[PDB]
Amino acid sequence: AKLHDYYKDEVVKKLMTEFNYNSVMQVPRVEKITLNMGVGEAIADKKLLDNAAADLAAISGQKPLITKARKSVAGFKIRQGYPIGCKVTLRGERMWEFFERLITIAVPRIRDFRGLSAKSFDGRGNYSMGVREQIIFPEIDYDKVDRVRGLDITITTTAKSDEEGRALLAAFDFPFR
Amino acid sequence: DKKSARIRRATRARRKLQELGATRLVVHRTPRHIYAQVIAPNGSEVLVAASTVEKAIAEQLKYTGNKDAAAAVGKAVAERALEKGIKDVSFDRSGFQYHGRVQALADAAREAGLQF
Amino acid sequence: GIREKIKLVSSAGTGHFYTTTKNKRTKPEKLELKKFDPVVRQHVIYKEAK
Amino acid sequence: MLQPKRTKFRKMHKGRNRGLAQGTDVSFGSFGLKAVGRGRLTARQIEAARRAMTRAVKRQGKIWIRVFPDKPITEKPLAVRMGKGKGNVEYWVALIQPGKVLYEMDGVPEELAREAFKLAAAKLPIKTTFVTKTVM
Amino acid sequence: GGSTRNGRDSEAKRLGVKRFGGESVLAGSIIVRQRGTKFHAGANVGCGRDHTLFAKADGKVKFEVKGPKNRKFISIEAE
RNA sequence: GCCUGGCGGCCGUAGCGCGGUGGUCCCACCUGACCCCAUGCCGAACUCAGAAGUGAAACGCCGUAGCGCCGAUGGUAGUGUGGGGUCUCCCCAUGCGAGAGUAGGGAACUGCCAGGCA
RNA sequence: ACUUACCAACCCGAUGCAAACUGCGAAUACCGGAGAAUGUUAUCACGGGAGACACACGGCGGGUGCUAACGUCCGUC
RNA sequence: UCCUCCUAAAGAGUAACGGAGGAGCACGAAGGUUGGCUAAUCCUGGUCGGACAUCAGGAGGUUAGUGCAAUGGCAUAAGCCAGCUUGACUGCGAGCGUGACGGCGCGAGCAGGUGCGAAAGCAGGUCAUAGUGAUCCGGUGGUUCUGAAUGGAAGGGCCAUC
Ligand SMILES: [Mg+2]
Ligand SMILES: [Mg+2]
Ligand SMILES: [Mg+2]
Ligand SMILES: [Mg+2]
Ligand SMILES: [Mg+2]
Ligand SMILES: [Mg+2]
Ligand SMILES: [Mg+2]
Ligand SMILES: [Mg+2]
Ligand SMILES: [Mg+2]
Ligand SMILES: [Mg+2]
Ligand SMILES: [Mg+2]
Ligand SMILES: [Mg+2]
Repeated sequence: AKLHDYYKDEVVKKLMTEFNYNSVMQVPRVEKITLNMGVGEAIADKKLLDNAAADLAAISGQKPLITKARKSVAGFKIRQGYPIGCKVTLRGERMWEFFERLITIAVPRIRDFRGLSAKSFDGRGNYSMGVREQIIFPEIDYDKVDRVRGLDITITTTAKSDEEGRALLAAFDFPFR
Repeated sequence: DKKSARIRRATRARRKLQELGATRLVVHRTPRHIYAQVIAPNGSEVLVAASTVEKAIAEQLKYTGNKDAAAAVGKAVAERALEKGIKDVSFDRSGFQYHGRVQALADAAREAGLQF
Repeated sequence: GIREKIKLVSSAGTGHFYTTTKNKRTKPEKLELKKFDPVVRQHVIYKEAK
Repeated sequence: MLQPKRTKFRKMHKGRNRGLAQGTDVSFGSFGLKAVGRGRLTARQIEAARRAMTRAVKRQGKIWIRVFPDKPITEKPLAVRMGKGKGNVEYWVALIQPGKVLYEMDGVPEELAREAFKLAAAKLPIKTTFVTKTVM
Repeated sequence: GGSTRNGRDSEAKRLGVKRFGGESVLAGSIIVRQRGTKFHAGANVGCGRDHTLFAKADGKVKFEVKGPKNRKFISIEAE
């Protein structure tokens, strides 16, 4: 909400003036933020997967999706159609809500001295990192939970290149360093 | 992308109708307008057409791109097909769901008298 | 060839029946279907499927 | 002895040997030895002919082998009746048509390549001739 | 080891062109088990459960190649 | 006359790549979505109510021979019939005549209906 | 944590081979239609009577054998 | 005994104690219909996680997949997911393919009744080709066909089935 209209007014002007875009549309936007855990211990028991789904629902709010195995790889003794991970792709108002609750409070708690990697782009404009610590977001208490499994986020953007993506993410509060 | 997916959706019926050899009512829906036309069994000549891009029909509504305009265009197609005398047309959804605005137009024509 | 042969008996008073096969260990529950009865000329339920 | 690493099938039909060779030009080296008749060419023969010229030039120039034994040849034991299935593979052979280039050499003088190919032809069963790279 | 044991009765490949049978729907004008390169051209009724083409009523049988992928269809000229 | 949308003919000389260009209309993006409808979660897709803004993406059009594609003439291989030879293979008379490759071509053409612009 | 007198996948260029390979592709043969001539209907259907089901060699295309056999097993004359 | 490929000489067919592999099943959904979807593999980025699990993007365009051996097919999908369902219906069937015969196979369309779909339409099992055994003898159910003086019954016939 606040960051939605903040991208609308200002921010967009910063990028426009920086990259001398002819059209407003050339400025990169943000479409989705994908949450992914992929515990992988489901081969031991299904309760771990259920607990993982509950934990990720705590952050997301509605429900997570369970992802099945695309192949029966013998190396990880996985069977086709065996749920081994959970995921969410929030979008729109909920997306901006989670982005606010993330940037405002969670990121400062994530190793203020480091924050995250500045070079974490794929090459097109995507921007992803692993929280590795599901206690940061505190929405839900963690003095009762059993495991401290991690978490991964990936921001998708329509940026042409990594330079454009990095400029857009800099325009926000993402400290990078 | 989306257009290619729609064509992929519609191909099977599109040509099953020609295999059966019947005149087909084809509808093309856009966010701003809607078109309908009766295509002959050979699929080369158009017998009747009507949309929201003409002065008539489009000058007597609120906004082209709603179910009311779809019903108006369906009425137009039904009346013009009846004038030409063609009957027993096969409606095709052209890859669109039948429940949306395409529900109208079809309903309007079948109540007008076109044998859906 | 563990699959065995069973007969589906019309629920109507007619003695007409069909024959088919089913697995005993995998689905021991009785099979219920709706098939045409040539004697009464109607679709009726069928039972007697071990 | 040269032979394929793996075989899709272990036995093959006899087949015939008709027509002219396909690769008839000196492509890799500067001098070549090309057949004039038709017939079989075994791995043992190819290996002996290779040694002939390789030792004729000792350590000089480069040598290419253009032919390769591809089809297997079967043979049933001595005191065995006719029939009772096909024989068992004993050796590998290469079918060669007239005009097929067999060996090539680059880094040697003509007056030495000629003698090396003469020695190799002495071993080969089919008659051959000496050819030059020339141009198109 | 082991030989012989070859299947028998590979049926048929081609049963005619033009007005060879003509009358009624026929049961030829198809390479059974083929499908590819022999499709129903609409003029003749579709395949059977075993991929067998046949006519509607009458007419000459013709072969054409049309459409994407350059597939061959069999049609019948109604008369 | 052009420009656009829909339905066809044909099925790469009709494709791909690179550069340029298009917004009156149309098209696509595009705003919201308590509802009709929907996500194995998400108005991403499907769907509904609209027209503030932009031709950026996509799409249409123009140029370009980098690739794909098409492709002679001639020769060669093979082959039906008749005849011949040192006959595991060939030759002659006659008829048919490739594949590959070379010169070269090539940045599609076309029918109907509807709309913008004369 | 560097080195490599070592080997080597994929990819690119050139060069061959395949009954169980094909992005190509004949000559013949076969199916169907029209036409002239020729042929003692040479074609088909029904009915009475049979014989025969050990084949041989030569040419062409092949499997097997050693492209050995007056060997052996197929297709066609 | 049955199925797939080559031998097999570009219609079909074609032998050898010739060269290679499979079958003697499975499914009440793995069938019908409606709606929707598209693969393998590689590269880049990211906690456990790594050569390979899951996530995002980009190459690639079927090298993926099919209940089972091989061939031929399949993007329209015959491949993948979901809703409702029992057409894996009954009596017929012009016409045709393949067999010495017994027989086997494909089949539009008609009558009755049924399922899916808004409708046009589709459905008489499964992408197709293997998953099989004649006759006799007898067993089970139905029948109002026969019933050795007459009325019954026994036995027999007919239909389904073992
Ligand atoms: Mg005999
Ligand atoms: Mg004989
Ligand atoms: Mg003999
Ligand atoms: Mg044949
Ligand atoms: Mg032949
Ligand atoms: Mg014979
Ligand atoms: Mg199936
Ligand atoms: Mg469907
Ligand atoms: Mg299916
Ligand atoms: Mg199958
Ligand atoms: Mg009595
Ligand atoms: Mg009785």
